[PDB]
Amino acid sequence: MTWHILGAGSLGSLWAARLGRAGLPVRLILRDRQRLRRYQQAGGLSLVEDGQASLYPIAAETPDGGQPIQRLLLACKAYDAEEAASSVAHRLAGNAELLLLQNGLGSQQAVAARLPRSRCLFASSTEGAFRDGDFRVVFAGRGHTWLGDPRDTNAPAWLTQLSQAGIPHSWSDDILERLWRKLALNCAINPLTVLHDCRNGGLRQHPEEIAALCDELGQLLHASGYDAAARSLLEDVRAVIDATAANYSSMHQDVTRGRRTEIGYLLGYACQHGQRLGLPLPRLGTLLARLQAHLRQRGLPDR
Ligand SMILES: NC(=O)c1ccc[n+]([C@@H]2O[C@H](COP(=O)([O-])OP(=O)(O)OC[C@H]3O[C@@H](n4cnc5c(N)ncnc54)[C@H](OP(=O)(O)O)[C@@H]3O)[C@@H](O)[C@H]2O)c1
Repeated sequence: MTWHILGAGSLGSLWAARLGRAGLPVRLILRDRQRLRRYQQAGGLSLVEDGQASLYPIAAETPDGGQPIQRLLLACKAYDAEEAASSVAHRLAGNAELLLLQNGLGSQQAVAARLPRSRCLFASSTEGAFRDGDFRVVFAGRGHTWLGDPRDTNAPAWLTQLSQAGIPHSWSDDILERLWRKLALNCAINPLTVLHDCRNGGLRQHPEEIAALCDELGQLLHASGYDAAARSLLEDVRAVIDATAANYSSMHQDVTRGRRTEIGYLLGYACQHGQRLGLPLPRLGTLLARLQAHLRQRGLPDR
C-alpha cells in the first residue's frame, strides 16, 4: 500500500512529508539518477513550518526501478502531467489509482485517456506551499483538498489514512462542479492581475471589467449545468478579492519569475469549452488574446 509520489515540488513534498511522518509507506519518484544522488546527499525533504525546518528522510527512486505502483500521487504542473504519468506507465498495476493534484481542467482527462486501465481521481487543493531550494518546501498556508471521481463515485477506504496524516480532505460526489468553480474563479482574477500588473486588491479599480467577465463566465457555468455556481460567482469573486487583496496571484508570480503559465488549462480551457458548445464569449476571448500576447512578448509560452 505504498504511496508513490511523482513530482517532489511544493504540494508533492508537503504531501510526502505528512504521509511519511505519520508512519505510512511513501516512496518518492525522482526524475533521474542524478536527482536521486542530489537527494541522498541532502538526506530527505526539508519542511519549513512557521520558520522551523525539519528533515524528513523519505525513500526515493527513479522511474525505471522500483516495485509495482498501486497508488500514485501526481503533483506536477498541468502541462507536465501527460509526460509525467507516462514515465511510470510501465509500473502501473491493473488496480492502480491516481490522485491528480493538477490545477484547472484538461490535463486530468488527458491522463485518463492515456492510462485507461487505471482509475484517475480528481483533486482540488487550496493549500499553500512554495520551494526554497531543490528539496526544501515552506508550508505557507493551510487549506483543503476535495476528492472525487466522475466515473466511480464510491469513496475509497484509504481516505481515513489521509486524516491520520493530518491532510484535510472531503469526498465530493460531483468533483467537476468544484473544479469548474475554482476555474471560473481563476479566470475572473488572475489574467487581469497579469495584464494590469497589480495585486488582487487592485482589481477593485476595474469593477466594470470584473462584472463583464463574471457575466460571460456565468453563462459558461449555466450551459455546463452548474446553476448554483453561476449565481454566486460574482459575489464569490468579490470575496476572494478582499481576502487576498494584498497578495499577488499565482499567474502573476509565474510571469514575474519568467516561468510557464498554466493558461492552457485555465482561461484557455474555458474559452475552448464555450466553443465546443455554442456560446459566444467575446470578452473572455479578447482577454485570452491579450494574455497570450503578453506571454509571447516576454518569450513565455502562450499554452
Ligand atoms: N503549490 C501550491 O501551493 C499549489 C496550490 C494549489 C494547487 N496547486 C497545483 O498543484 C500543481 C503543482 O504545483 P507546485 O507548486 O507543487 O509545482 P512545482 O513546485 O513546480 O512542483 C512540480 C514538481 O513536479 C516535478 N516534475 C514535473 N514533471 C516531471 C516529470 N516528468 N517527472 C518527474 N518529476 C516531474 C518537478 O521536478 P523539477 O524540480 O525537476 O522541476 C517539480 O518538482 C500545479 O498544477 C498547481 O497549480 C499548487
